[PDB]
Amino acid sequence: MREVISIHVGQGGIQVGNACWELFCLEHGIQPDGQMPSGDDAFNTFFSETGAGKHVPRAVFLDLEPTVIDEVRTGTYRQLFHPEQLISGKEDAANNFARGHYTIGKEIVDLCLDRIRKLADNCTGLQGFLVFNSVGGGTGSGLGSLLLERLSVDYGKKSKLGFTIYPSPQVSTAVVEPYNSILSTHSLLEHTDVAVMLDNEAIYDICRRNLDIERPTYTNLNRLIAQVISSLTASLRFDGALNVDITEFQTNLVPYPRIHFMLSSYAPIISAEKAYHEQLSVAEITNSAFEPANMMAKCDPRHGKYMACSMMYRGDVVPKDVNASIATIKTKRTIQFVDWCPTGFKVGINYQPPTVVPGGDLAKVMRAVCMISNSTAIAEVFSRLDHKFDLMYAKRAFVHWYVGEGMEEGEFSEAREDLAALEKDYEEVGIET
Amino acid sequence: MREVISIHVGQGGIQVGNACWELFCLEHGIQPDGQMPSDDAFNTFFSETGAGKHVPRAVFLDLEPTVIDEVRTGTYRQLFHPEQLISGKEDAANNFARGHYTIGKEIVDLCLDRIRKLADNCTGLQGFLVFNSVGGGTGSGLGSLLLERLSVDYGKKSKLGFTIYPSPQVSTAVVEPYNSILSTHSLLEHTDVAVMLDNEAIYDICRRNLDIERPTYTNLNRLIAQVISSLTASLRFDGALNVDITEFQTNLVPYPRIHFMLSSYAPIISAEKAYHEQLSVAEITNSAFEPANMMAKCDPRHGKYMACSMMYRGDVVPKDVNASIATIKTKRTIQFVDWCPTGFKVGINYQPPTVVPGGDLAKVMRAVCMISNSTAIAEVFSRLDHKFDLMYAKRAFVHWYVGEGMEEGEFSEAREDLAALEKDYEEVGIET
Amino acid sequence: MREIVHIQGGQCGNQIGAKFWEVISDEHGIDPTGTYHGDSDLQLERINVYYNEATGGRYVPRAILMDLEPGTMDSVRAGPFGQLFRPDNFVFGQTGAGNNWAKGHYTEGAELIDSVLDVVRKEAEGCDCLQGFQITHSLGGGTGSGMGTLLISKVREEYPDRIMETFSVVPSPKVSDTVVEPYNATLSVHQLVENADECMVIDNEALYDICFRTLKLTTPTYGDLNHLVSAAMSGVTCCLRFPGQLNSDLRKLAVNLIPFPRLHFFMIGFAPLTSRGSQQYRALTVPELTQQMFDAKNMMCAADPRHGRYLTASALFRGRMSTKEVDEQMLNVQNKNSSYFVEWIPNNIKSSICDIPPKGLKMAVTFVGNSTAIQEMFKRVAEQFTAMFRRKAFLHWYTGEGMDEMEFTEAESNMNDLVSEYQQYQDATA
Amino acid sequence: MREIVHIQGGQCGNQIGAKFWEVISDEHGIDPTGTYHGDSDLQLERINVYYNEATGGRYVPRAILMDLEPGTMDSVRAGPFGQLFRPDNFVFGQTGAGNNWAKGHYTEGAELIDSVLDVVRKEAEGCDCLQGFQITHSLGGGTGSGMGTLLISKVREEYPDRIMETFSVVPSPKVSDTVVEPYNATLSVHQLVENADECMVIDNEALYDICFRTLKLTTPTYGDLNHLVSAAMSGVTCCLRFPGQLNSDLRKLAVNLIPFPRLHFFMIGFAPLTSALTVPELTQQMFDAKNMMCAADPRHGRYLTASALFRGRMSTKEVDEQMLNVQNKNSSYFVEWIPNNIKSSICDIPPKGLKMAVTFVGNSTAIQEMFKRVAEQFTAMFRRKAFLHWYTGEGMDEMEFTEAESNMNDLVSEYQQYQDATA
Amino acid sequence: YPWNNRTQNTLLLKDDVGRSKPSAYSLPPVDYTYGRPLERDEEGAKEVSMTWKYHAETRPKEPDRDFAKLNKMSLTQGLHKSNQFSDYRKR
Ligand SMILES: Nc1nc2c(ncn2[C@@H]2O[C@H](COP(=O)(O)OP(=O)(O)OP(=O)(O)O)[C@@H](O)[C@H]2O)c(=O)[nH]1
Ligand SMILES: Nc1nc2c(ncn2[C@@H]2O[C@H](COP(=O)(O)OP(=O)(O)OP(=O)(O)O)[C@@H](O)[C@H]2O)c(=O)[nH]1
Ligand SMILES: Nc1nc2c(ncn2[C@@H]2O[C@H](COP(=O)(O)OP(=O)(O)O)[C@@H](O)[C@H]2O)c(=O)[nH]1
Ligand SMILES: Nc1nc2c(ncn2[C@@H]2O[C@H](COP(=O)(O)OP(=O)(O)O)[C@@H](O)[C@H]2O)c(=O)[nH]1
Ligand SMILES: [Mg+2]
Repeated sequence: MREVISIHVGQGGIQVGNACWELFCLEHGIQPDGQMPSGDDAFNTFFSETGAGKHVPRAVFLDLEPTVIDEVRTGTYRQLFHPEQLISGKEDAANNFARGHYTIGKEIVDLCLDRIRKLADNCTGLQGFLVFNSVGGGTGSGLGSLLLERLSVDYGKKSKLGFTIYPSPQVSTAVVEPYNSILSTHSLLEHTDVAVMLDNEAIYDICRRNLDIERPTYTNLNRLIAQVISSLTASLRFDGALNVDITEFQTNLVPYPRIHFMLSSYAPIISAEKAYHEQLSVAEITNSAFEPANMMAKCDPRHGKYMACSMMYRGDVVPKDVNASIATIKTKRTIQFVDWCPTGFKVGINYQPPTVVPGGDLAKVMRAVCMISNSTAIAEVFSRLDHKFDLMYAKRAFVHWYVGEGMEEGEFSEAREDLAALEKDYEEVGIET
Repeated sequence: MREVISIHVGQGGIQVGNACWELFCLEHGIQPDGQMPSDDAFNTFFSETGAGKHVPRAVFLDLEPTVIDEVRTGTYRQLFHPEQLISGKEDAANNFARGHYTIGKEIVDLCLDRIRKLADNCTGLQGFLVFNSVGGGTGSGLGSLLLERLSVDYGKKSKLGFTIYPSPQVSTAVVEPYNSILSTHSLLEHTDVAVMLDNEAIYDICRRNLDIERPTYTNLNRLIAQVISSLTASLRFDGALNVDITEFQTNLVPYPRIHFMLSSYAPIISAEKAYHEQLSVAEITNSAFEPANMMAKCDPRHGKYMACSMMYRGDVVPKDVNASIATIKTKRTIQFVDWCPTGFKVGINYQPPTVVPGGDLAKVMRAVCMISNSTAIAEVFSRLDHKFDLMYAKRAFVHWYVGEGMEEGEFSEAREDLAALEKDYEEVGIET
Repeated sequence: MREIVHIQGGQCGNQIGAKFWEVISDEHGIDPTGTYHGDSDLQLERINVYYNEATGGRYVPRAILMDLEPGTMDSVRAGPFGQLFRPDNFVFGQTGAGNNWAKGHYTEGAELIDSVLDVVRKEAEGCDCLQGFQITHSLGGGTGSGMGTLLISKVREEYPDRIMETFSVVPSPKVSDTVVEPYNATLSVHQLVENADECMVIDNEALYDICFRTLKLTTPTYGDLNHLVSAAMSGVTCCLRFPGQLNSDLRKLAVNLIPFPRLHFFMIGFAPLTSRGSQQYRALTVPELTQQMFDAKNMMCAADPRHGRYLTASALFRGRMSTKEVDEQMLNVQNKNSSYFVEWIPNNIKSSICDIPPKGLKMAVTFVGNSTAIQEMFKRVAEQFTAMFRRKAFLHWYTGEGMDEMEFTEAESNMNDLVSEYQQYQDATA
Repeated sequence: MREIVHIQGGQCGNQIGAKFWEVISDEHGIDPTGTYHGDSDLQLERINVYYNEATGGRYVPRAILMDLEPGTMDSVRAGPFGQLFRPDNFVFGQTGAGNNWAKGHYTEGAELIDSVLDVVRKEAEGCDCLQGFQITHSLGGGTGSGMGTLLISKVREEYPDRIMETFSVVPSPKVSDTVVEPYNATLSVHQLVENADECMVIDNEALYDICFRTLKLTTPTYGDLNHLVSAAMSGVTCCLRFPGQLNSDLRKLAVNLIPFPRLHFFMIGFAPLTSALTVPELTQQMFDAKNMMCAADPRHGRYLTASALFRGRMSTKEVDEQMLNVQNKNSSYFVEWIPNNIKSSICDIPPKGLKMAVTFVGNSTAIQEMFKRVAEQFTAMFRRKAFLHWYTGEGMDEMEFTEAESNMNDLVSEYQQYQDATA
Repeated sequence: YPWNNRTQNTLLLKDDVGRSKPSAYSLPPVDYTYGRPLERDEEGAKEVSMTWKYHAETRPKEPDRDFAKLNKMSLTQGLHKSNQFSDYRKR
């Protein structure tokens, strides 16, 4: 009776989503055709019974640019989603956020809101929400702000989970992405309990250093992301030795109401090649989980102490494997915790192995673990992004378009203190007593 | 519950192991692909998966891919774990300046990363093994720097060093004197113990006994691999008095500064069809002290002995061992010092040494590996110093090193370092 | 007659509760279908203490399951012997506590505690003569601590003349399962100490301490620990339900253990216990039983007995023993640890003999006594709540459910005063 | 009643014990499975002297093996008779001292010695009345020596009322097995003299000759060597377990063998060993015929006193006559100021397989030379600070090192002056 | 066959293009599971205390044939020949 709806917004949000269902669709059994294969009722969290036969996953895709929507409906996944749920616009925002937050999105969020309630009605144990989108896009952000803003007033105490992919510190695809980057930081901070980094720059390395994929494409990154999402939903659809509910997620990873950004890491991830000559012992695997390079965020953990880490375990892992390996985590001196946190470990156990998309690069392994935690080193990205802003604004380059799109001049100024204020919050928190 | 981690660097260091692992693979019985055909002894040099094959925790490093890939294209595709085969792009070309400051550090970070990853897998680390050849630039620069980092990272953990100094007269290198002298200073106070494996002395042993007039680099290697088994044999199998790694450095070094060692091996019977004999230990032991069979071109008789630890492997009984001790002391040609009334550590193992088929060794019911330290060792250093001194007089070959960032003074430092060490050897042997 | 009802809350309550009735049933010879199949008539005499009488001659245990996460109970039904439990005793919510003691103890449980008490009051009137209570709950979690203590607060208000046994798995610092462990423990300790009359604190780590070295089993699992703890408590009332030389009921064990009104903290012990190798070489006797009893590695708490001075000592054997030899065995032991035993009262060790052993063995013992070492547990819990309290870390949640800073300072106060007074008698001299 | 526990440490301690019980185990006819299959009724009457009671009728020795290296424990288990011992009584570390005396005395021992200490009281506490502790150890072996001496010191303080017995094998120049030999031996006596009450020295090199010259066995192995001490062992406690004309508890011999306070080192021997024998054939070999297991030559000095043990039936008159005969014929192998310094006893059940046997125990003043050259080598090593840094960096200083020399140096002189004492 | 980048001989000639790199060691066997599985201890904690098996006792020794008496009843019966003695002993 526990379920959460999925909301997709933007190009990458949809593209990442496609991998999300492919993995999920395979695991619980429902084929692409949707007819249950030739009961357990463990998939009630993601799917809703149609009464007889196939199932309709709780999905709603949204994007103002038609190409992404068109691709899905001509592929092999046409028989799964309800055709009325694909709300698509006519004119793309062209990365002009103000186009999507003032003039265009407003005419489409309603239908986004309308199907929101309807899906809400069917559920019975609505637990939370998920947002899939990026910040370096005009159309994605503008709608992205509206859904959370609107949803926030409609429901309120209902939880919020944040998955947005920030631009990389050195690599990019647009030229004015930083403006979108901070602006989305202007409003999102007032509606989200969790925030996760997915800087695409770090993701590539996992393909080269370990995956040994010489020429990786976007497709590879998306497949991994779905693993992290599925990694988090195991404790919501099966019996676990120590279950953790979505309530106990902001329960431990949010020391203060404001600080809500986290960085994610998953391991192990090996192809068929390397893994053959490995033990995959819990001692080493957890040893790898904290490796400065396995984290999905291009940040230096060594530049700051730790605050609190929550890790989920799956597979045939035995309880005595974790804590014993858990205590050794403290023993290491290179990682120093914050003074006011006597303990920052949260443990999860379950009896389901990890699923691998057929024909992919991932390879089966009995045991796997995912790491999510909040650290004081996140500030650099906002530290690095913020300074890049003054270069853009120093001569108001590109100012002539956003302002006339419906956005007032002062809007940029106000976010500065919000970003500037956020910086001091981190600097003040870390100080020992 | 006893394990060791293998470190091989440089083509000399890399190549030596190849014969080392092949001998090790044959000895334990693991198949070349790693799948057991048709206990727990492998745990000393192998770890479980634990459903399938076994793998040596060997790490291979070098600044040139030419040597590395041949292992990826030699007869041993499978065994070694590919992730640990860290390799560079360019070589230092006997340039300690280039191989120790310019490109070495670009791979120093990764190796330790794999070294630590190897350390955690096991639980009973007694000590590592380090190989290196001083007669090279890439080996010298990487080896010394790697040794420096290891000590600080761990500290008291034991380490064993197997160096190979240049031969007195035959040299494949023309700049060895420059690299070797500096290399001594780095390793003098960063590795606990080391031995001497001068090339020439290796050549003689094969000829006088094996009777082969066509020896190449290949043959020497099996000599290297053979030696390791004699020292390590006590670390894996039953014995009347087993001996461990810790009880090699705590017994052989008189004072902290003097910590070099020397090696020997016998008997070495060629693969003929003669009836041979039984080769009783008492007669085998005599062959372990005669200078000609000595593993290095450092005449023990030219100087004096300090302390010797002997290993007998096979079917030796202690009684034969004890008697052999006195008779050696009885001979006037060998003298033990006034401050070392007893200087023998005896270790007896039970396994008969396994002979790699198709080489030149043979199967012998007995054997011995004599490891002794004597004041005479200064002779090899003495000859090295003179070679170094002559060149620097006119500032030869110095220019190709300074411009690569190596400071100028250190050449004064190392040279005084050897002189300080050379003087130290002289004072120890002074009669009380 | 002279019986008690069973209520378990939170995941911990169900796992032990699922295990607890497992151990009891096999001793009573009743199949999970509720039908008695014992071989000796003695299994029946006190059968009304733990079971009622229903149609068909079958039996059903008197248990009720309470929590704010249904999955905890559902995993109990399908398990073996899970058909014994009364479905009418099942009650659940759908919101989840999030390991928040504020939400459980103020928002949801109070709305959910009505159903349980109503059913709770049912059996209490149903039972011929209630003798006391026994509630197992975990003080380190979210749902268990609040509704467990809140249910404790309500029930006592009607039966002030009854008794209660509190089995709690207190969290030690070596092994941690949540980031809010230091706080939630403190608040619950405030209410328990004012309402709980007899409570047991068990340390999971030590439970690993007993199993790893004594048991020496290759790899314990969650199934393994439950057996031991359930075994210990299951023997608490052992003599009660069977004839014996010196009847020892919950009431009698009450008198001889609690010297002062507030010091209601004890540690339990079970024996014999050892690895497989010791099975066929060790010798079993009252002297053999007792020595294991006093071993510092036997008590299931992280507190070191050598770190404190014992106050009270009561021993619960099982089987047939000669009272005299056990008399000296307890008698002599008091002689060789005078410094570790209370000095202002002589004869501080009790002997209890019930003729019936536990099935599968001939010698067994349950060790329960009072020692000051527990102050180490409370103290180490003392700073952890404080250590993160100075910056108000992770407080905005707690203040977010009708709770303010005023009470928190109170909770810290009582324990700090609680620990001192408990230690105050440590330096007391006659 | 008057039962004795056993504790051993080090490789020498572990291996020897594995056979010693084997020698005893054959004595009372007790199977490795622990079930009784004996013949004599007296066989089961004192078995508590060495065996406890276990469920099912099995009897377990009260022996605990302590070591810092796993080689012995896992090795000893695999052999025959390796199942009788308590699986729980085993205690083992994970490092091994590497023949570093201070390592097993101050650093490694101080952390692990709790386990060995823990087990020690439990066995004793069950004893009806403690009679003594028997400990085997080597002064030339590192790990066992480091922990053994500290155990010896630890035992005495808590139990100042019971008698202690220890075994040491002091290395000699002929058979030298470790360069660190000189240092380890010297400190061993300092604590052994201070703490240990009864100590019996055995020189390894001495064993070889007995087998070569008397046994005449082609190949002497460690296994064969261990047996000789086992035969002498039982003679020490032979009468304590079986009846006889004049029983002799371990305390009686101590009372009748130790004349003074700090002369507590004795030499022992066993007979008969061969490749119809009468009483006289025993006595001649008793004080003669190279049967002494110690390098010291009792003909090189005078005897303080001696004791002889006879097993099997004999007429005490011969026992009295022979003892009197030997004293006169071998005056000067007996000093004037100890008239009639021989102790004797009789038992009626001799070794299994031998009719009449004798074990040598006589306090001989010649043992001074065992300290002498062992002392001699020590100064040579010390003079140049050879191998001194090992102990220096593990908590000890040169100040302690000298203190032993004075104690030993004072030890020899006082012991030497007892040879030249005249009345 | 290995003409250009078509088939496999060694790592050098692979030239992995498009998505990934070809298998090398032996292996992608399609769904073989890597690593030592766990959650296996054999004896259970509940099984620990309840059973507590015992020594079970060994087997005594088997005495040999008694021969002196063997002549006794043999003489009593009335057989004295060597062949007959062969007959009686079996019975
Ligand atoms: N993970 C992942 N991210 C992608 C992929 N493709 C694009 N992105 C992200 O999308 C970000 C930019 O968003 P946009 O390209 O503006 O997409 P949009 O927000 O819908 O706006 P439009 O371009 O107008 O359609 C880039 O910074 C990428 O990080 C992909 O295939 N995988
Ligand atoms: N024992 C032994 N030594 C070898 C063998 N091959 C090379 N060497 C040693 O290698 C030394 C020469 O050093 P280098 O030529 O610089 O080799 P390197 O240290 O790897 O440095 P680079 O050649 O630049 O990679 C010689 O002194 C030899 O002693 C061999 O097959 N056996
Ligand atoms: N022995 C044992 N202890 C458990 C088990 N599951 C949970 N626990 C203990 O319960 C604690 C978690 O408490 P939790 O269930 O979240 O508290 P609740 O939410 O209020 O019921 C952990 O610290 C564990 O020590 C189990 O299966 N066996
Ligand atoms: N009699 C006898 N002596 C032995 C035997 N094995 C070793 N030794 C002696 O023990 C000494 C070394 O002791 P060691 O084995 O290191 O003892 P540990 O390290 O404390 O266990 C040597 O001087 C040997 O003479 C044996 O089987 N029999
Ligand atoms: Mg788009």
